[PDB]
Amino acid sequence: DLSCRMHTCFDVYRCGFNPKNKIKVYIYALISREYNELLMAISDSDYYTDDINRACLFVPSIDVLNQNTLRIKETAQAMAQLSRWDRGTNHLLFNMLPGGPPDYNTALDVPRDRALLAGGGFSTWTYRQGYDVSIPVYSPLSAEVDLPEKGPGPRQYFLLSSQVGLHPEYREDLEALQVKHGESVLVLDKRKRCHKHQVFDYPQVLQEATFCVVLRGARLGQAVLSDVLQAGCVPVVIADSYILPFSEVLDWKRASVVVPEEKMSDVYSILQSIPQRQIEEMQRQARWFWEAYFQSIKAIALATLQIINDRIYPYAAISYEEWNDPPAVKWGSVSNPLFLPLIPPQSQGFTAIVLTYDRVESLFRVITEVSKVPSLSKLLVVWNNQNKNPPEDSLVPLKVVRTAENKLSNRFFPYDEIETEAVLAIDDDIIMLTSDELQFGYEVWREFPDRLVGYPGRLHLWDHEMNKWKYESEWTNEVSMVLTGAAFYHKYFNYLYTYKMPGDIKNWVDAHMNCEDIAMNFLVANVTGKAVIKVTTHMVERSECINKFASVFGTMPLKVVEHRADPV
Amino acid sequence: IYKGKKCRMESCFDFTLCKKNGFKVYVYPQQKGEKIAESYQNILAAIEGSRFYTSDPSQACLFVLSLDTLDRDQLSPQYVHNLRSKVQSLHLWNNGRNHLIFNLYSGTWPDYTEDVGFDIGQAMLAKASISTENFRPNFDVSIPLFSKDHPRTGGERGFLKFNTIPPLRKYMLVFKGKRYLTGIGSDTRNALYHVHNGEDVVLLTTCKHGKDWQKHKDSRCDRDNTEYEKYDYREMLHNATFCLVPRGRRLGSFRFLEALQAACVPVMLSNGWELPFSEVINWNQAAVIGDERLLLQIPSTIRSIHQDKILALRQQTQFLWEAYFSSVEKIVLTTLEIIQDRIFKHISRNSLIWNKHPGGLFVLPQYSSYLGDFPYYYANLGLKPPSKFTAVIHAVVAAAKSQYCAQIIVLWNIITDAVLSLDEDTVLSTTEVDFAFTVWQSFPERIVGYPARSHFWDNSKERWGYTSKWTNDYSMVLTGAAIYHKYYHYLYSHYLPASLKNMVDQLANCEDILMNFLVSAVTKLPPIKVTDHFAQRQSCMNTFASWFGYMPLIHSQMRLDPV
Ligand SMILES: CC(=O)N[C@@H]1[C@@H](O)[C@H](O[C@@H]2O[C@H](C(=O)O)[C@@H](O[C@H]3O[C@H](CO)[C@@H](O)[C@H](O)[C@H]3NC(C)=O)[C@H](O)[C@H]2O)[C@@H](CO)O[C@@H]1O
Ligand SMILES: *[C@@H]1O[C@H](CO)[C@@H](O[C@@H]2O[C@H](CO)[C@@H](O[C@@H]3O[C@H](CO)[C@@H](O)[C@H](O)[C@@H]3O)[C@H](O)[C@H]2NC(C)=O)[C@H](O)[C@H]1NC(C)=O
Ligand SMILES: O=c1ccn([C@@H]2O[C@H](COP(=O)(O)OP(=O)(O)O)[C@@H](O)[C@H]2O)c(=O)[nH]1
Ligand SMILES: O=c1ccn([C@@H]2O[C@H](COP(=O)(O)OP(=O)(O)O)[C@@H](O)[C@H]2O)c(=O)[nH]1
Ligand SMILES: *[C@@H]1O[C@H](CO)[C@@H](O)[C@H](O)[C@H]1NC(C)=O
Repeated sequence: DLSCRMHTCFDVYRCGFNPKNKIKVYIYALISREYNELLMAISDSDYYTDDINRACLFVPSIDVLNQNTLRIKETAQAMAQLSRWDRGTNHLLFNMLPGGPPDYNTALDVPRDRALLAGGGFSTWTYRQGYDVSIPVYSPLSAEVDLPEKGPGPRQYFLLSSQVGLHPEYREDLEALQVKHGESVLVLDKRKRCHKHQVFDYPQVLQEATFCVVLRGARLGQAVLSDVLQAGCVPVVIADSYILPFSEVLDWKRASVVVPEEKMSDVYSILQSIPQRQIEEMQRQARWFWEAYFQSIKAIALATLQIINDRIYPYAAISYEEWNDPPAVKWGSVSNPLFLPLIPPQSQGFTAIVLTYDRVESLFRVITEVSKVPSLSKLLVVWNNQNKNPPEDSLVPLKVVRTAENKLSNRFFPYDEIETEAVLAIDDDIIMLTSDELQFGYEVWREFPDRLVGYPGRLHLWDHEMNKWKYESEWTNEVSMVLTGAAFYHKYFNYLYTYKMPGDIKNWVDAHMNCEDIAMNFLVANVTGKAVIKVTTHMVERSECINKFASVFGTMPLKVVEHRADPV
Repeated sequence: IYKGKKCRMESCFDFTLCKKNGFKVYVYPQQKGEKIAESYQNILAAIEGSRFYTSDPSQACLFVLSLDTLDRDQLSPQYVHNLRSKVQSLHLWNNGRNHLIFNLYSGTWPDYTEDVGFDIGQAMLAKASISTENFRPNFDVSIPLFSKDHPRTGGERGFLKFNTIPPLRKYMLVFKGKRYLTGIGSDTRNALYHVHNGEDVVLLTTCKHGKDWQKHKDSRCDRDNTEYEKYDYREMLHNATFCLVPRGRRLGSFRFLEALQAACVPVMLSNGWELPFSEVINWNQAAVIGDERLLLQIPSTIRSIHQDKILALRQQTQFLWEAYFSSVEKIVLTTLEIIQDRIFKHISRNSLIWNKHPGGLFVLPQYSSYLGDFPYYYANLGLKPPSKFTAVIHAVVAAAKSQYCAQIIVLWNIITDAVLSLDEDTVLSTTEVDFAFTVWQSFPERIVGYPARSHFWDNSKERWGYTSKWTNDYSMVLTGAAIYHKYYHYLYSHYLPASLKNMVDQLANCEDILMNFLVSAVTKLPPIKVTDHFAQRQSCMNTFASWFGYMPLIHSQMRLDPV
C-alpha cells in the first residue's frame, strides 16, 4: 500500500517510551552472506532484544536483497507463514536490487501490504516519504580492495564514466562530449577498464578523476555509487527520478552533483561552474559517507535502524551535524548553543557573585562599589570558609551562601536564586572599578550575550624552546583570555562549568586551588567558538594549567583578537 | 499514468519554460467583479512585490491565479461559486501545468477532506493542512495556516527576549481550546482530562461550540466551563514550556504559529500532518513531534527531554518563526524559493541553509552553493575567514595600501570574499585598514567601518529620522569606509526589488542606507564601528522601512579599538 505512513499503518502501542530512547528489534529464527552479515550486525548492536512482546520491529530471516532468484510467490508465502505477520505492521525489509527482467518496478515485488521496506533503488513514485528508507547498494569491491586514503587535490582527469552495459544513447552522448572536449572526459569500455589502446584497473582508475559519472542502466541504483564514493571522486548521478540513499538525513547536495538526464550534453558546462574549494569539500564528504555508511553492511544496518529509531522517537533523533560531518570538521565544528541574535533589554540585570575566603574589608568596598551601578539585581556573596563565619547584621537584595566544601569552583554553580542571565563574577582584590565601567560592561554584554566580557586582559603564547604553551601578561598587544574577575558571562556558562566539563578539569582546579579563570575561558571559547571581549611559582602554575587544559581538549580553543570595546 | 494524483516535477512540470535562467512568476489580472478575501490580497501583493513577478505571460514559467482559492468551504463567507468554470475558461490555464495554487481551508462539515473543488490537474497546490498520505513528496508545498489579520510585511519580533536557564517556566504542557462534543477530530482534545494535572500540566477545554451544544453536553462540561475562565490564553502560552497543538476539525491550526511566537516548543498531536515547509525545514530542532495515540504518557516523555535539548528547541522555534513564518510575505517568498530550488538541482540550497541562521530567504544559491562562499557558516564548518580582501573604489586619491590587499578595483562613471568599499574623498591609513580587516575576521557577517550614523523615531511627525553629529549611539555604518562580504553585493543587486534601487539612483544617494538596512535585516545584529541634501535621507528611510515592514536597524553603543 503506497498510501501507508508511520501514523496510519504503523503500531506505536507495541513500543513506547523508555529511559534509553532506542527501538528494540527482534529477529526471527529460520542464506546470502550479505543477509547473514546484516543480521549479525543487528544482533551485536544496542537494538537487539528478546521477549517478542517487548520489541517493536521485526526483521525476517528470508533472503530478499537479490531479486534475480527471489521466487516472489515463495517470499510472500514465507511472510504469511512468519506467524507474527500482523499484516506486516512493524516488520522491516531489506533490499538492494528492486528490478525484474520483464520490467524494473524500482521496488520490491512481494505483496507487503504494510511491511516497511529499506530498498536500494527508490523512485520518487514508489518511495514512501516518511515510512521507507533508501539504503545504499553494497559493492563487494569496497572491502575487497583497500584504496589508499589519497588527499583531495588536482587530478589528471576531470570527468570519468566507468560503467558496463550502458544504453547506446548515453554512450553516444558521452563520446560526443569526449570528442568535443578531450583530455578531460574519459569514457571507459569493458575489474579491468579498457580504453582504446590503453588499459586501466577499475578500482584505481577512479582515483585519477575529480568527477565520476553514475548512470541509470538498470534498477535505478548501481553498485558503482559506493566505489565512486570510496575512491573519492564526486558522483554525478544522471539517473533522474532516483532518490539517493539515506537522503532523509544525509545532505547529498554537499557530496554529489545531480544533473537531469535531458541535460547530459550540458554536464561539462555544469561541472565547470563549480569552484575547486567545493570540489575538495564534496570529495571529503564522499569519502566520509563511504567510510561511515557505505563501507560495510554493518554501517548500512546501523544507519537504517538508527533512522527508524529517530522516526519513532523524534525528540531523541541525532543531530544533522552528527549525520553529515567528517570527524575532522566535527572536531573543528562549534555548534554554539546560544545562537539566537536577540538583545535582552535593560529590564533585567546581572546577579553579581563575589567569592571570598578572607579579606572582609575589601569585600565591603566591593559591595559598596558594585551596589552603586544601575541595573544590578542581586548581589550574591558566597562564603567558602568552614571556620570563619560571615559578619551578621553588619553587611539591592543580598544573599550570603555557605559552602559545604571550600572549593574554588563554588563561584560557578547554577543557583536557582539567579533570576537573570548576565552574571558578574567579581573578586575582592579588584577595587579600581567605577560604576560607569560596570554599566558599560553590561551594555556590551547585551550585544554579545554568548561570550565573556571581562576587564582584565591575559594572553598566551607558544614557546619554541620548550615546545609548550606559556602564560603571558606583562605586555599587551593581543588578548586571548579575560579573567573571571570582573567578567560578564551567561549563566549557561556556569551550568556548563558545573556539569558539562570534559576530563577532570573541575577536580583538578579544586585540588590545585588555582586556575579557574583559564578553565572558564577554555570551556567558553570551545562551546561558543568565539573569542572574548576585553573592556578597558605563580607564572609557572598558570603555564602548567594552560598546558594541562590544552592537553585535555586536544587543541587550543582560545583565539587571539586585537580589539577591545570602549565607550563611544 | 504519472500525470494524475501522483504528479512530480519531472512529469507534471515544464522545465523547458524554466530552462532559461529566469525563474519568474506571473499573476493573473483581476476580473474586477468577484469578491476577494484580504488574505489572498496579501498573497497576491507578496508575489507582485517580489523580484519573481513579471507582467509578460510568455517569460514566466510559474503561474498563480487571481481567484480566491484560500477559502474552499461552502459554509464560509469567502467561498467563490462556479470556480470550476472560471478556472477552465482561462486562456493560459493549459490544464494547470506550471500553476501554483494557494489554499488554506478545504472540506465540508461531515468530513473535512481536501475538497479544493475545481480540477487542479497537473498544478501544484500550496495547501495549509496537508495529510502526509495525500502529499506529493517533491511537488506540493505545505504552508502554515495564517489568519486574516496575519501581517503582510514586517513582524512581531517574537517573544523570547531573555534566554533563561533552566529553560523552564511555571507550567509545562498547556492547552486552552474548544472541545467538540460531536464531529470528527475531537478525540484527542476530549481525552485531555485524563492527563490534566495541577500546575504542571494544565489542560483547559470549552464545550460552547455553535448553538446546539446544550443538547449534546455531558456532566463533564459543567465543571470545565467554570475552570476554563480562570487563566488567560495569551498569558498561559507565556508561562508555559511546551505548547500542545492538537488536531481540531482540520490537521492544521492557528495555535502552531501562536506556539512559535510564544517561544514555547510545540508538541503536535495531529497524526500525519505535513508540517509547514517540511521538505526544507528540520522539525526535530524547533518542535517535539509526538503521536496522539500515546497521549497518556506524553507528559512523561516531555519530562524526559533534557534541559539543553529544551534550550535548543526554544531557540530554534524563535529563529524559525522570525525567518519563515513572521509575515505572509515571508511565507510566499519561502514557497517561491522552494519552487525555485527544484528547477536546477545543482544551484539550490542545502539542508544547512534552511535550518540555520540567517535562513534560506537571504541565502541565494545562484551566487554559490558552497557554504564557504557565505559569511555565515564558518563556525559550522572547520574554516576560517579569508585572509585577503579586494578593495573596490567608486570614483565620480591616496589609495595607499598594500597589506592584506590582493587587488584594487577603481570604478569610473572580485576573487576574495571580503570587499573594501572606499570613497575617494575619504583618507584612511593602511594600519587602520589592517585593523578594520582584523576586526572583520571575527565578525564576517556584519559591516565593519569607521563612519557611523543612527536613527530615531520622531513622534511629532510619526516619521523615522537620521542624525549624523555627536550621536551617543549608532545603528548604521557607511559603506564609504566599510568592510563586508561580496555576497552582500550580490544580495543587494539580485534580492531587493527594482523600486528601491531606482529611487536610490534617482535621488543620487541612499545606497549605503539601504545596504545597512539589508545587512541588519539578514544578520539581525547591529553593525560595528571601529576607530536640501539632508531632507531626502528621511524619505529614503521611510520608504525602505515601509518595504521591509519594520526597522531592522538595531542600536549599539560599543566601539572596537586596537589594544
Ligand atoms: C446537529 C448538527 O449536526 N449540527 C451541525 C452544525 O453544528 C454545523 O454548523 C457549523 O457550521 C459552522 C459555520 O460557521 O458554518 C462551522 O464553522 C466553520 O465554518 C466557519 C465559516 O463559516 C469557519 O470560519 C470555522 O473555522 C469553521 N469551524 C470549525 C473549524 O469548527 C462549524 O464547524 C459547524 O459546527 C452545520 C453545518 O453548518 O451542520 C450541522 O447542522
Ligand atoms: C572542544 O573540546 C573537544 C573535547 O572536549 C575537542 O574535541 C577533540 O578534538 C581533538 C582535536 O582537536 C581530537 O583529537 C584527535 O583525536 C583523534 C583520536 O580520537 C586522533 O586520531 C587525532 O589525531 C586527534 O588527536 C579529540 O579526539 C577530540 N575529542 C572529542 C571527545 O571529540 C574539540 O576539538 C574542542 N574544540 C575546540 C574548538 O577546541
Ligand atoms: O582556600 C581558598 C583560597 C582562596 N579562595 C578564593 O580565592 C580568591 C582570591 O584569589 P587570590 O588571592 O589569588 O587573588 P589575587 O591575589 O591573585 O588577586 C577569593 O575569591 C577566594 O574566595 C577560595 O575560594 N578558597
Ligand atoms: O481562550 C482562548 C481560546 C482560543 N483562542 C484562539 O482560538 C484559536 C484556536 O481555538 P479553537 O479551539 O477555535 O481552534 P480551532 O480548532 O477552531 O482551529 C487560536 O487562534 C487561539 O488564539 C484564544 O485566543 N483564546
Ligand atoms: C505569565 O507571565 C506574565 C509575564 O508577561 C505575567 O504577567 C503573568 O502573571 C504570568 N502568569 C501568572 C499566572 O502569573
